[PDB]
Amino acid sequence: MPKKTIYFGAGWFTDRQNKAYKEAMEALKENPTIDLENSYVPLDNQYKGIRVDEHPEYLHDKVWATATYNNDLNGIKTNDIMLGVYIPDEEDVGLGMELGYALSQGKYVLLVIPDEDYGKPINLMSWGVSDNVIKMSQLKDFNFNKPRFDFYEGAVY
Amino acid sequence: MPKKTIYFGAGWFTDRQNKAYKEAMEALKENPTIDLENSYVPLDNQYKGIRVDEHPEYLHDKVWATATYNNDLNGIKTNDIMLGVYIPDEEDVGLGMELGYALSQGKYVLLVIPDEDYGKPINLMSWGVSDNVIKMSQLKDFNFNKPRFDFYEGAVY
Amino acid sequence: MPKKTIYFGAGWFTDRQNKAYKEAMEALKENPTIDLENSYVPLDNQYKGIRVDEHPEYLHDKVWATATYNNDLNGIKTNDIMLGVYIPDEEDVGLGMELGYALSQGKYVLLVIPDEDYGKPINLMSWGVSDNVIKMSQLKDFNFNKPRFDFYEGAVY
Amino acid sequence: MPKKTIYFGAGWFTDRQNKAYKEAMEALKENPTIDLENSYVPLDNQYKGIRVDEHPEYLHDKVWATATYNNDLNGIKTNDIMLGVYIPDEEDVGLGMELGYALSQGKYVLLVIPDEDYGKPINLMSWGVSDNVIKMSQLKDFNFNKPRFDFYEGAVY
Amino acid sequence: MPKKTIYFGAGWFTDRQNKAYKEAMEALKENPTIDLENSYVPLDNQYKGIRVDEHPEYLHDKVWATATYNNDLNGIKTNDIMLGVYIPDEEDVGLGMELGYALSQGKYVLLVIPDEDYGKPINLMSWGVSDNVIKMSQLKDFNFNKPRFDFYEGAVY
Amino acid sequence: MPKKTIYFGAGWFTDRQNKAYKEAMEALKENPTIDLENSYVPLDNQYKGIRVDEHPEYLHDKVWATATYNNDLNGIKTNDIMLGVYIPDEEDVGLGMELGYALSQGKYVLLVIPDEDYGKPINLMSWGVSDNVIKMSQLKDFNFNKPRFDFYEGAVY
Ligand SMILES: Nc1ccnc(=O)[nH]1
Ligand SMILES: Nc1ccnc(=O)[nH]1
Ligand SMILES: Nc1ccnc(=O)[nH]1
Repeated sequence: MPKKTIYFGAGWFTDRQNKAYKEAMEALKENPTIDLENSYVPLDNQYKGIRVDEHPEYLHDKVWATATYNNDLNGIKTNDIMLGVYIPDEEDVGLGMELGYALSQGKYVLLVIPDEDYGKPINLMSWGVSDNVIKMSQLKDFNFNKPRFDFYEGAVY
Repeated sequence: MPKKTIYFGAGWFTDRQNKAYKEAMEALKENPTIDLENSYVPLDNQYKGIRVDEHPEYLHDKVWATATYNNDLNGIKTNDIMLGVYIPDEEDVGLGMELGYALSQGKYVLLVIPDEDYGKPINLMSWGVSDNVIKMSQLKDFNFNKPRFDFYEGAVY
Repeated sequence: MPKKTIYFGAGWFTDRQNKAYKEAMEALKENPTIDLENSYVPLDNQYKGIRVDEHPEYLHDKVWATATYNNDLNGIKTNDIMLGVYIPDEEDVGLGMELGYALSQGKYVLLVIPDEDYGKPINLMSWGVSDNVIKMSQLKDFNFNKPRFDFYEGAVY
Repeated sequence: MPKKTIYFGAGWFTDRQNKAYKEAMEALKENPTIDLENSYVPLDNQYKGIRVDEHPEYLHDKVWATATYNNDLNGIKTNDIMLGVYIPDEEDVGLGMELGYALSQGKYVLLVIPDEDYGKPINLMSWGVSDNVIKMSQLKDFNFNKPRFDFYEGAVY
Repeated sequence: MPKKTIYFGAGWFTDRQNKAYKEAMEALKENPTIDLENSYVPLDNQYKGIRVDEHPEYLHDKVWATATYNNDLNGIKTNDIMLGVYIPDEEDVGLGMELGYALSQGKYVLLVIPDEDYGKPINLMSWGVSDNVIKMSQLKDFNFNKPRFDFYEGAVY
Repeated sequence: MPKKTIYFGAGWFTDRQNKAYKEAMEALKENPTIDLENSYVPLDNQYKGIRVDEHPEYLHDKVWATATYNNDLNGIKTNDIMLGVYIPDEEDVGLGMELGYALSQGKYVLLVIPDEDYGKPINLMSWGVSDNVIKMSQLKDFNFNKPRFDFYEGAVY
């Protein structure tokens, strides 16, 4: 079985983001086409091991910002697939940027929306950058070796 | 004396977006290094003239969405400079994507934040994609012929 | 008032190619948004002046081929706009490649089809690379300062 | 043994194209450096499973065209190697475009020409985009783990 | 009549660098196809005005280095043409990098070698990145509106 | 254990370059995250098997130069990781270019400096293109499956 690596594109700044984050991670553990061990998870790759939520002194540190921004870009570019955990009511400017960068690096761009939200309107530009969008409950079985383009079954705004 | 064109990256949903929109447009009218006539303004480039406010059925039409998404991308890629009107309290996933695309297309990426908001925290990836971020009040006089790299004087989360 | 440069993507082998070539060139002479003097016209940029019709031995010379191929690429990349004179009954693998390169270099990609042929089926990938496809008769007046995305009004196989 | 995936660049619109198509597919089955199971074959990845030759109603459907064009681009970008089954007397504008896109995505670009045709002149731009070109009868043994640049043993036009 | 901007890729450490620097600058002043005012000259764009000769402590500051590196990249990407003042006996790893970046950004890449040095061996990769290499004495009159591909008349190691 | 391939970026034109070359190669033999067999080593991939140091007749051969330049680019683009064996006192314009090309191809860019030299100032642009820089003695154990961004522990100039 060939396995692909991913970049774990996900916000961690609301309750629904954190729920979706936890679910997507569990799905990837169970997906046999994914090497999660060798995938890039931003939250474990922040500069110096520090997160600005737990250490607000780094809010103005430009070294921390430079290194953590660069590590994320590096995580996208050196992994096979771009994953975006996407909350339609709570869309993330950071993830938006990362989607655009992933496009520029020739990565498959897959959005995953919580089942409770799948079908709701999403930003036109998210719709467009995406190669495909699926429900959280499809993530454990998604075949990352044969990724295809498909349209969201949903509206844009 | 030489003038550059821009893509007008700006939301139009909320009150603060519309205020900033109006201000940024006024600033560009007054900036002698900008050819606004030949710049790309999304709101004046709605596909086939269809107005989605008066016909929201087109938000489920894949052709409408494809052409609108493509027009935006096209507007970024065929103009000199990427302008992002950025509201820190109302950060936009669509703008985020556009910023990343502009980076990939080799464009100068300039964010403009309302003076009332300049200093407030912005997403790390917005900070990083940007080549520079300035206050609305500096847009009138920004020299687009000699665009330089600088850091936001502000917080980043 | 501002003028853009183009790469003149057009075959010169067949009768229909040469007719379309002559027409497109005439249209560009008359278009006020085009600087034709500073555009790249392959046929006037033959390497070292060597004329391959009168010296076909150079078709086996790797240096001749390297420089000619590179000049074409260079002409696309250093000009504003990619123009493809496209004959639906005589589709050209070389033009196809040039279109893809122009896409990769962030250029507006405009196809022009003779009015007698506009509507006839074109290759799916030609349809897709293109930002727009127009009739020869619209080239005279095309505004290259405000190039927009649109779909071919025609069939695609 | 490491294996690479490919995009199966090949026309299917003439008798010689179909012959070459069949031969190249058989060669890939036998090549131990290729994972054919996880490779992208356009003809099995058309939108909705439908081919326009067998269902000409889709000749004007822009949804079908959008999705099938996008899936092909996605197939090139997410696979390791670009393969072009190339008939020198019957060159394909679609494949031409795909070669250019593959170049932009940093893929090895390999042309395969039927033995009966190998040596015949090929389009200059095909010659140039290519990293290498081989005979159909070399395809079963080509080592895709160690792909190198070489010149066609043949003319251009 | 139309003028193009450049990035002034040139070292300033050695005597030969400084001689060539002075000469190339003089040539560009006299070239009517160049807008030197709006070109990017590193030495006039030192970050925050800090002069590293008088304050070498900033060579250990990561913020200084980040901004300076980014300014250079920005200067290449937002100008029309990449100019590399190249000394064959004193080849520069930094210039090498800048050349590669300019290639990636779709810029014409022109090397200029002092006439006393034109013909001397240059690195294979310098030879290859370049679209053209000329003598200092030809810079005054180089037509930057019609930049063409050609080979160095000289040795390459 | 997943393995990655590399491009062996290294000069071979001084005694210290050759020492570092030999050491880096030995380190890669011992690194279990590297497939060295399928990696690209320039010195074994020169056109026709010939090196210009041992056959100076090829110093003016443009065919040799074209093919060997193109093979190196191909070696960077088809391998997972860009390695630069870097001597701070003896920096290489060729490697500089290759670093820039590797950046454009989305590759992890890793510099390796002899332990005797690690800490010495390096060119600003080398510092910036790099994703990370390590000592020769770290190379045998570097985990290429989880490559991260880090700052050089050293100065620039
Ligand atoms: N604090 C952060 C914001 C966005 N992305 C990150 O990786 N970290
Ligand atoms: N009908 C088609 C033409 C070209 N390419 C395809 O994948 N399909
Ligand atoms: N002679 C050479 C110089 C640079 N790079 C190479 O691969 N070969």
